[PDB]
Amino acid sequence: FNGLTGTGVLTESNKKFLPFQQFGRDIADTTDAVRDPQTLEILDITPCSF
Amino acid sequence: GYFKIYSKHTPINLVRDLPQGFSALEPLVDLPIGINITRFQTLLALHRS
Repeated sequence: FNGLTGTGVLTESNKKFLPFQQFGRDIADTTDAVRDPQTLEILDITPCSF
Repeated sequence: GYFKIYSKHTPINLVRDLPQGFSALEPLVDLPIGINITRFQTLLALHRS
């Protein structure tokens, strides 16, 4: 997404970023969620179950 | 080099005094002006009498 590569399950997001905000990274700095570039829909990032 | 404009609308009981309650500002958009600003002024809309 936007030149950033991550491996995780992609799911729709109940949470909504503000219009200025494009991405969300958690306390570990891993991206919590990515807003889709082509359409402004928030997508939750969940790492594949281990 | 990024300028952000924040708008918050809060009802205020006092005629001029600012409210005790916290107001959370929201930036409408982020603009890459790329030029540092060191002076600001307000604009008045005035009509001929």
